[PDB]
Amino acid sequence: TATLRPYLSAVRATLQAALCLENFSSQVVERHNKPEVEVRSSKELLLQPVTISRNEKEKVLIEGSINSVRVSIAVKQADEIEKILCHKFMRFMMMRAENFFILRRKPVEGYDISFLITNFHTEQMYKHKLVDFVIHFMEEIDKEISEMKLSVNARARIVAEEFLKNF
Amino acid sequence: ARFRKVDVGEYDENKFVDEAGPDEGEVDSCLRQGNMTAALQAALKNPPINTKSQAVKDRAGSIVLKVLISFKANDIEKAVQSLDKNGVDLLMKYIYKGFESPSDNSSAVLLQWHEKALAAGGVGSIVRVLTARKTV
Amino acid sequence: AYHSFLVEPISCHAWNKDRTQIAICPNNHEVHIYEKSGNKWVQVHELKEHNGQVTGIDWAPDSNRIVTCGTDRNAYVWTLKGRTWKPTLVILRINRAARCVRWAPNEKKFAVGSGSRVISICYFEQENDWWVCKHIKKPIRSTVLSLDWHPNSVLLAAGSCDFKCRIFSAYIKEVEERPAPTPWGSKMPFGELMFESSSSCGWVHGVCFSANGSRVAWVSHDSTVCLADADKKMAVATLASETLPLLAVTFITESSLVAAGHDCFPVLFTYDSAAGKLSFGGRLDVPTARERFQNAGLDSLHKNSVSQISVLSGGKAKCSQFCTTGMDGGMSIWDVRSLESALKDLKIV
Amino acid sequence: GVVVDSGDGVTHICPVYEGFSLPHLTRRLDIAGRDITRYLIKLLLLRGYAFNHSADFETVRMIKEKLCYVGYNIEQEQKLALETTVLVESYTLPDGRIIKVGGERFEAPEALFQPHLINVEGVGVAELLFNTIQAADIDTRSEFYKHIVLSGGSTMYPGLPSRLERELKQLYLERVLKGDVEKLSKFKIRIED
Amino acid sequence: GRLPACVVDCGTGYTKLGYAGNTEPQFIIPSCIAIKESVMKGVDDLDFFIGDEAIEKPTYATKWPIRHGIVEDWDLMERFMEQVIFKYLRAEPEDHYFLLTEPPLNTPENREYTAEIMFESFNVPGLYIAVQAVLALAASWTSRQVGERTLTGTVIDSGDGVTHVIPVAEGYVIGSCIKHIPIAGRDITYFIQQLLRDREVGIPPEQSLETAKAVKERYSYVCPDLVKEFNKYDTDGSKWIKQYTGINAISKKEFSIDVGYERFLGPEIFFHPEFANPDFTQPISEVVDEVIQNCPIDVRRPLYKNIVLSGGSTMFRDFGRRLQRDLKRTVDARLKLSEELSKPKPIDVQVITHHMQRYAVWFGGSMLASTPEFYQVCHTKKDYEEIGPSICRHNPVFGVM
Amino acid sequence: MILLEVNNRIIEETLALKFENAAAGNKPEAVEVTFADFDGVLYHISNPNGDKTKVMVSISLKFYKELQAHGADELLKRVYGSYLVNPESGYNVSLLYDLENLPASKDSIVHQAGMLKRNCFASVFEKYFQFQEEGKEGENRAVIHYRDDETMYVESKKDRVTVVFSTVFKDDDDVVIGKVFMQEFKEGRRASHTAPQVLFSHREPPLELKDTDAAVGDNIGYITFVLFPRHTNASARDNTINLIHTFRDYLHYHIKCSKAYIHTRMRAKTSDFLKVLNRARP
Amino acid sequence: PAYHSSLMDPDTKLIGNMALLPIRSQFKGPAPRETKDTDIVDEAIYYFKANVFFKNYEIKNEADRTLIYITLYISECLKKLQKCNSKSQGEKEMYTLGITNFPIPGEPGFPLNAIYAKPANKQEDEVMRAYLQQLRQETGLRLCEKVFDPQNDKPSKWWTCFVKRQFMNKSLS
Ligand SMILES: Cc1[nH]c2ccccc2c1CCNC(=O)c1ccccc1F
Repeated sequence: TATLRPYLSAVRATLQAALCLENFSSQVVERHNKPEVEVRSSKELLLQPVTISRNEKEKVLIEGSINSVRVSIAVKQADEIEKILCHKFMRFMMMRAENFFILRRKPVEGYDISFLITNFHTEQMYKHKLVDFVIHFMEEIDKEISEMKLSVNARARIVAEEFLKNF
Repeated sequence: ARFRKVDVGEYDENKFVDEAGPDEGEVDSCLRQGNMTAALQAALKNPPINTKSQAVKDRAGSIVLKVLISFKANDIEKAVQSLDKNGVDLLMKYIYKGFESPSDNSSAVLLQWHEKALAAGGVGSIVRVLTARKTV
Repeated sequence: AYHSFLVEPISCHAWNKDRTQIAICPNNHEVHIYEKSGNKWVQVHELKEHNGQVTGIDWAPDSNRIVTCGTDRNAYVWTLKGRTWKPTLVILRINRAARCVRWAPNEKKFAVGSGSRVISICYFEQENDWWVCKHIKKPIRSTVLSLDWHPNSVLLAAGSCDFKCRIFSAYIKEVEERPAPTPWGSKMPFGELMFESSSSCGWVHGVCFSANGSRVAWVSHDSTVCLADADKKMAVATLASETLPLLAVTFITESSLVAAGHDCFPVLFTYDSAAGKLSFGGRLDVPTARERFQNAGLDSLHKNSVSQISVLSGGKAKCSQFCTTGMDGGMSIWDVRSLESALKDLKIV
Repeated sequence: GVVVDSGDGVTHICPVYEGFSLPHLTRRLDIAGRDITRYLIKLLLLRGYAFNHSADFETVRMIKEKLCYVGYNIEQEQKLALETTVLVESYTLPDGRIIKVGGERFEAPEALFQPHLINVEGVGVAELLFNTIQAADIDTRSEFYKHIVLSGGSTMYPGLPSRLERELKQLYLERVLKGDVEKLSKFKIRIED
Repeated sequence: GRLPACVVDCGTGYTKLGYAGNTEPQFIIPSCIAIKESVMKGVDDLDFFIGDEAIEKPTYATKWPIRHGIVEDWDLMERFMEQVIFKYLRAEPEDHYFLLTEPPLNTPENREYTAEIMFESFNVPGLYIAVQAVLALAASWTSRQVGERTLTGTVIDSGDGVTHVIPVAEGYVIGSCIKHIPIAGRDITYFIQQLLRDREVGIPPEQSLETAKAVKERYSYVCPDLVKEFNKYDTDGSKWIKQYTGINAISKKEFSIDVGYERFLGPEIFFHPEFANPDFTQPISEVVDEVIQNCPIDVRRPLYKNIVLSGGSTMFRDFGRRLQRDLKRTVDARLKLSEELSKPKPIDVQVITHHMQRYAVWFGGSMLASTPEFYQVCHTKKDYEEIGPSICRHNPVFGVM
Repeated sequence: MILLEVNNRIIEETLALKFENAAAGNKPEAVEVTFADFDGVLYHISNPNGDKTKVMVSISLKFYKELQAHGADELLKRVYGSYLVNPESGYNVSLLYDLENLPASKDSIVHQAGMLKRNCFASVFEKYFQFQEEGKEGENRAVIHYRDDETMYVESKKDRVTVVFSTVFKDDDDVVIGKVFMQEFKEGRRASHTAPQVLFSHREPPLELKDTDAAVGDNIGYITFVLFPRHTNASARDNTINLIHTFRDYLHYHIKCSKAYIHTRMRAKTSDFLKVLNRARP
Repeated sequence: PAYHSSLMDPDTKLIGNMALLPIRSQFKGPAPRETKDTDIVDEAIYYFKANVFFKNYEIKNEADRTLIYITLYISECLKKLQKCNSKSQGEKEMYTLGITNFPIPGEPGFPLNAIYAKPANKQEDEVMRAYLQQLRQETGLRLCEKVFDPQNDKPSKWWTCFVKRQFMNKSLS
């Protein structure tokens, strides 16, 4: 994995730069407060979207704004069983978005999972722990997808033998 | 039901509105003679900052990317350290430009540039990649 | 010297004349006033009137009046009647949240920057017994994030989300008289644009006029600090930082600046008048008989973004103590002379 | 100018020309506070919460006052509710049980602009206000438009003023300019409060 | 379709399963699952048992996934449905619409969790989650006392843990007004177990509950008046004092005991909780009155005319009778004081009893899932995939109109 | 439970209860039950003509005529004999138990009643096993549409008997989990060298069927079992039929338990992420 | 609710706040003479088995205090009666019990001092003391024709079981 540490470093530094947020009232609608990267009603409040890619398939998209940051991840999916496990695990978490609270209910078109960190989050939580968590998450969903692949294969071998051994 | 379809904000007279490349041959010249650092500093010259065509900018990126890949891992720290702060910040911008075009494991060595470019410019240079209105 | 008033962010703060009381907005609709007693802080007042989050507070020293502005588009001038602060409404005539407010040095006017892309200059009219305001609109195009008055109480510096730092004339001939000449210009009619920065990127979070008012500084989201010298044809010295953006800045001498932001600690900047160059003076927050004895994963006093800085004593000409409040609900008091001992390598000016 | 009043009882668009009211040109809207509270109760049932229209009316009203608002761009508001959790808020009931309210915060008030939602005929307050001023003294219109004032409890919804202005413009642009977005910046609308 | 829908009612103590159309559950098993607990690999997750088979497996631990009518362990609950479907019902889940039940006040999120399991684990083609109280009302339509269908009524559900008085209006439970009573089947057993200890000698200590539960289920009932009852048992003890005989667990010997007073004393603690609970004293008749008075004035009478019973603890002979008499005394008294302090219209109080009370919920579900309308109000797998699991937050009530 | 049970529990628990009460001498209660089994099977247990002293058990299969064309009627009669009466309208096979005339060992007829579905399939297998054991080759293969869109082919060859299943995976992702299991079956000999050879073909039927109107599709999967004399002979026969007729439902059963186990993994991991996320709070 | 007395007559006199109810008895005391076929001691013995289970009892009038006292006492008689082998020994121990001086309103040891008015003077003290003794005596002798079944030397277990239960959670002991 000569390419994993370098990749996670670039991604971490970008997130450190992007998570510099502040509370911001709406210039467009009176008494409304909204994440600018989502509504995008004021171009001057949106930062430049940047991408960090490890290879053609794995990458992270970071879209900043004055009071919010959208983070999208393209997860490593080597084969079919990995594609469906990832897609199931990602949906699993998104369905529990209200408890995750920094999770988007749907990913940005083209990615597997997206976070939506706001100034309210950076006010209540150490932004460096949030950066830590996004890196930890990227490493852990890959380990879990691998453990899941092993589990399914292992149980299938036993299921096939129990049936076959009974003839 | 028809009239709520048009975005009237688009004509809000209170909105916000913001205010030709490196020498292709000069770069090749340096690259062909194996003078990498020279090729880098030459490619980081007169960037298509104020140009309107998305083609001119992509052309400039291609040249910069072509130089970055041509490098040898151990010869990255040296070249980066021969740039003035404004150079590093432009480099950083190009490094993030390349990430949008992975291929032949180009991203692998680009992550090496990003590492060194960061060690020289700090997170500040990445910040200046995000805040830019006129980009590469 | 750190103290924690709460865990949520301190939206903004303001000290009274004696620096014996501090008003703060504990990330809500109120303003709490704390007073020191021995070495503890006690809450003496609670100003409830705003219908929205309080975004700015300023305390006129001589007249002892507090002015607040909020996301509810209002502004209030608070007057102390005996033992209780009484508010007075000020129609700002804006339809978006107010973001910042500052009393002019002459305590005759106060300015409110807002999301309406305008600056509301307010003054009182005795004949009708209430406050009125005029608008400095052009050429502001986005939300006004920061304000700071020139010592003559006429020139006004402003930083907005359209990436510009500007100096205007907030001359109200009905409460003050013709302003003396300034190196920024001779003609200062109301709303006159005296100066405009050239940068095309970077929200301007903070702006500050020097003690004599001939120099103006500001920090942008692009991790840079700038200083425009009026006595040099408004030339601009810029210094691109290698770290995170700064959100607040102040002068501590005519050639010294102290700033803080998303890195969570105060840093020093020095201006070389001759070379017209800004230089990094170093981080100011580094980890007797009682001292020798006595002596989250952050090595800084504040544990989250520092959003405001203010001089406590010694003014902007020769500051001896300054204050910082932040998104971590803390308030720090820094002593300039101590910081000089602990760091021999430290300059200043 | 024009006074748009909406309370717990009903909504009225009362025009007033240099002096007094003009019963002619003064229309009513069959939607108000009580109706919005009722719709919120229906929306909260479709969310899995057991609210009774008569037993918990006062409890849902208090939820409406503290959490509801008027969306500016509905299409954009539904995206926030559908793709994110920024609109979700917790609310404790008198017995201590906690519920979570999201999209329904702007969905209920929307009835004011789209009557069919609560199944009532007519057009939205915005469209009603437009019509009123149009079929009136062509030499007082511009005066009326830049002098609209909201009053009543059912008009304090965050963002309401912005929403009205956005629609009045959308109605103008076409129903009096045939889609010509050229002369649009010279249209002055300023709603007080 | 040619195939009937599956009806599964998971309660805290027992789970009732079967096919729609039938009058009674095809199975009634304890809501427990036994597993090995001493990281999981291979197929350790499939190595388990449920119901009676789980209660005493030598090398397995027994877990109860449901507490207070709510799922507290989704991992276990999901495995439990694996056997409910493939071992007992033997239904290919993809070919059957399912009807599940939930206690009132189950969070909307729990319904999404249920839907995730049914649609994504078992791929069911359609799902409906009904609230138990409402099915209980539907069940009462089988009674002769009712000639008009209606889903407005007060449900008195008493199982073995706690008793619930649930007001319901037009198919929707009035949650803000629900009240719970700390007197259930188990309490009736403990009290009876206490009465025996003070009188009958010879009952094997280790067989204390056994005997008490037996007496409760075989000889208990509700009486109209305690003194006139004690009086009977003394005037002609021959007719009222029954006998019971059990066998000593460790000696297979045979012991007999007289079963007297507890026959009517046990069930009595519903109407006089103070007899057994030092912390609760409200008679069940007063709780119902309170709950109904806490509801909208305009729905109070309909509630009084349609109080429905549900659960085993309501099966005692004359339970309804005693409840209705007591409720009519409290309500009529109130109207007396009023008229005097001055003439209200008499309020009709009616407790409904029917044959399907024991498993009223399952029966209501079974009958409703047998109708054509059940197939329209169900959420299909196609709507689950397009719109999402949030569509299971609400289930259109049906059956009346 | 790894292997699926063959006997239907509703039938057994219903007959056992009625038989126990009949023997106790209790007045017979009425019975009326409708239930199902895997693959479109509908059962009905009732009292013919209201006579509560008689209990009937009927089974309905949409494809019965196909099993019948392969000796199903004869086999069921040998097995049930006098209990097998004329089929109740709507069903294909009916068993009648007289509560007033039960054998001495009732726990033996109850067992066979629980296997009604299994016995209906038995004949087709026995008929082709028999062919194999008699060298009769070239005999037309049996085609049993056990589900609206699933078919089972049986054919006897000189030294081997092959059973082919054409199965559908409605859920697109179930095809992928299925492939994982099918791959393990195709390598089963590496664990049981004497067991049947299993083949798997995704989207297309084995070439011998490429000419019939066999189904082709992204969600179709063909599984082939090759049974050898040691499996088809008179000694193993019953056990072998008990396994092979449950295979289809065994495979789909395990794919679904596989997904349920993945869920417990996701619950544990998602739960752990949330604990870490919350430690980012002061 | 619990079982309350109905012997409170407008002519019924009082001793403290306890109703001085007439009883049919030979024993001495200030208890009036009852002519009717039922007196407070009967009413208390009849209702006993029921009332004894109640924890709360609403005092509707002074007769209920008298009724409550007999109830608590009947419980005291069962402790003793529980341990004896004859309707004879019971009567002899039931006599001794009745003579023993138990606590009275106002004195510590007497539960319910908040519900029973104490003797306002020495005359009331002796009169009340004697009335309570008379009630105890009559209740005691009247309780043996019940507790024992024709099989003498046998206290019916259907009366011996209530020995562990205390009306309103109080006891004269
Ligand atoms: C349960 C409850 N308590 C109330 C107090 C005041 C007004 C309404 C209510 C309700 C009914 C609405 N709540 C629910 O349906 C609910 C269900 C599950 C979990 C929490 C809930 F609040």
